[PDB]
Amino acid sequence: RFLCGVVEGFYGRPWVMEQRKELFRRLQKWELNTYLYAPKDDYKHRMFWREMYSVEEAEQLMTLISAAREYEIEFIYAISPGLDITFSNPKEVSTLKRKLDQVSQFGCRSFALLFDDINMCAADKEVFSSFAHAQVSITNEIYQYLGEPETFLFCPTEYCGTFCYPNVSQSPYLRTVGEKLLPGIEVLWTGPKVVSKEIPVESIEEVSKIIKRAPVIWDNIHANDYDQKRLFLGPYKGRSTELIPRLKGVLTNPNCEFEANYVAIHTLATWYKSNMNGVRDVLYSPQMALKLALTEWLQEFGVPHQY
Amino acid sequence: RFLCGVVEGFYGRPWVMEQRKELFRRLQKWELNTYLYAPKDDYKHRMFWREMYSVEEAEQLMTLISAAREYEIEFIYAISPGLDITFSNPKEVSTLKRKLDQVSQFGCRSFALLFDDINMCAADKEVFSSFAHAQVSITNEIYQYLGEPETFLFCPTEYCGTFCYPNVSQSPYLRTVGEKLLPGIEVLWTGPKVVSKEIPVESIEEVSKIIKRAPVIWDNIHANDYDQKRLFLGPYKGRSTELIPRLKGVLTNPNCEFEANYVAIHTLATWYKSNMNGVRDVLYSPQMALKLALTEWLQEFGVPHQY
Amino acid sequence: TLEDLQLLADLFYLPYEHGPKGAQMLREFQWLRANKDSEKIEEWRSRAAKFEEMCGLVMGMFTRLSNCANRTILYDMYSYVWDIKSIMSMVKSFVQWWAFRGGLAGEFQRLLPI
Amino acid sequence: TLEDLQLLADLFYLPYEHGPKGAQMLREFQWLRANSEKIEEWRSRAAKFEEMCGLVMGMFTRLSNCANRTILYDMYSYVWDIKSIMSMVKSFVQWRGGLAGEFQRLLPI
Repeated sequence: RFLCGVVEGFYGRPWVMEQRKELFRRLQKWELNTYLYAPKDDYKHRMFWREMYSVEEAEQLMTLISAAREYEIEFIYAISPGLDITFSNPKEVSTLKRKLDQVSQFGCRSFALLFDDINMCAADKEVFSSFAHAQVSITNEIYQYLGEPETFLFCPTEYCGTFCYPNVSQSPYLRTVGEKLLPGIEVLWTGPKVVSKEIPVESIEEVSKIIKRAPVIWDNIHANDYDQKRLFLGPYKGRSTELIPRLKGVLTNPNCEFEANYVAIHTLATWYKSNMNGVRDVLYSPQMALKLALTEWLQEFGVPHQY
Repeated sequence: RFLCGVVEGFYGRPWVMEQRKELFRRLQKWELNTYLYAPKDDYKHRMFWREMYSVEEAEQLMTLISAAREYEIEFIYAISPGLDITFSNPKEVSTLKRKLDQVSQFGCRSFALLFDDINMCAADKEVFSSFAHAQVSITNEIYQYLGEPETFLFCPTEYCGTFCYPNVSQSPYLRTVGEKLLPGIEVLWTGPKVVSKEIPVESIEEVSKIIKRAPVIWDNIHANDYDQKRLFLGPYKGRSTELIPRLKGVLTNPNCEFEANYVAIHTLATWYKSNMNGVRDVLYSPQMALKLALTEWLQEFGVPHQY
Repeated sequence: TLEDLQLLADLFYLPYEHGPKGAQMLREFQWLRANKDSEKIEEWRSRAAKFEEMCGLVMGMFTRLSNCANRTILYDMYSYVWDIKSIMSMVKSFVQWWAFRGGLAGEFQRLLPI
Repeated sequence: TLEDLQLLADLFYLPYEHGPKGAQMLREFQWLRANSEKIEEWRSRAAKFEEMCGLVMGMFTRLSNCANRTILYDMYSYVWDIKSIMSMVKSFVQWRGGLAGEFQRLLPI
């Protein structure tokens, strides 16, 4: 029912396979259940999405998906074709079909299409009455091609309140997304702003009305890729436990530095467990969640681990 | 005996062992002879200089020195205690000996001490007459302790004209280095500025007179760690061939990205070879060396290599 | 090709110097920007269509480079190619015509002289 | 110790909020900055902040000697940047873009 876990979606150096396996172990341990593969600087995911994997790459992706399954974790493989795809080109759709087919042969079942941080090209202006339509048409063709996978995610260009033109409720793009996009495909949402201070319960009910469904949060609360001098070791804060019966999931995009995400993922698990069975803060305090996380963290520091 | 090669002495993600071995393959192939291990962001070189190596790290460092020796490449190991060493403290000096002892147990026979981007503490005020005396004293004690290695390098604080207080010829700091630093220890110089546009013959005559020796050039011409949007694929330029009979060596600190450094190393090899047998630009044309370096590089792009 | 690398090198040349081809394009764009009455409209669109031909060559070279057999060289420098590819789109297309940084350390630094 | 990670988490808290211990130091420092019988107060407050600046270095160095180098190596770069700044704050109390840039700079923005 609920997709709660981590999204490796930051700009910067992507985590190694050793760290990813370790993350799945922590996720299972803390009763979390999902992982979204979205590293912006892994060329095969974004910049060079058309590029197929090599024998070696295929082998580790196979080990990682195997590891993911072993720890009862949902591995969601994402691709960001948005920076240069020709939506109307049948070769571009065939490339996305071949690339996601190779990944399904690795053990992947759950996929995602991301269309964030991306003017239309003449050829697509003929064929498509808008961007929202072009993205939805390609997303729906892939979802059906992939045999309607249970877990399929869609990230809109307008993914936070601030990005909606003119506003959230009146946005023609979100209207189009909610209307024309298949009901079996999930929509990602990062709240009022990219890095939302708070995520009001009124804020997401307003979105659920235009996208005609409950969204999955892509939380950038612990994200630190936007500033070299900043690190976030604080607790999960600003998102009420009342939000859980109103969402299909929460996936936190945390700090680039893997080992600094202990509290980030710890407090989130405490938050998800404090109200996993609800009605469509009373149950959780970040102050108390922070103390519990640092207490568990502290012991780890004393355990010898060599670089 | 002239030291020509590459110094990996930049800020950023240090190179992997695989890349470092391939570098030795390239240096030998192009008739170059040296490699100075100085990654500024390798915690056990700068920041955590006191920290000894673990088995796995010792094993890796062993294989690398073995590989250098195998490709007729001199492996010079650098260490920067500058940011927080207490020069008067016998525990600090003992720590610098323990680590260089452990490093020589890995097959390393050549070493370096850098005191470059480093304000004296009370105890070094009592014990040391000046800053230049502090470094010189600890450097000479270590060199002698290490049984006077044939290749011992030292990087001064004033490593370029621009860093010299008041000037190059009248610097009390350099005066002390040239006078009190043992004649068998070499001094690194980057030229008139940190990234010198040109390195005039006259400028080196001036430095050599104060340091009482011909320096080893630490070249920052292809260094790109100061700007995220800059890359240097141009040729080794601005340093006359007339310089070779006036230096003990040339170590280029190139781009952070290993594969971009083909032209930087290729053109440096051509410049060295053009006047490898000195006297006291007619012999070298950056324009020509670039024509050859690209012709040779272009064949590498066609060779299949998976990431 | 060789002429492909010559151009590539000229765009990412030296710290105090751009390559010949790099300096050429820069000199021309500066000129196009700085330029019935007189027939010097003939030279502007001739020189502007020649530049939109040079923006098309440089970008054909970029796509070519991305299709190289050696993905190891490419994955190390393409991030730099990708940026100049974007900045030559808007250059051609032109001619055709956080926020409270540093965290606690930074906040403490604002209350310090230097 | 727990009180150390509680201090560590307070200085690298959340994007729009610094932790209590971090917020207190900044506030107390903004106070010392704005002041020159009543001298005894500033003097006692300058001496107590100086002790605060000295305890945080002590936690910083303690952390640097942790058994878990794997955790340490990921975040000590941040710790080293606030330690450099904690020191001169205390000492204060005691007291281009390339060819792409060349092109983008000539474009309307």
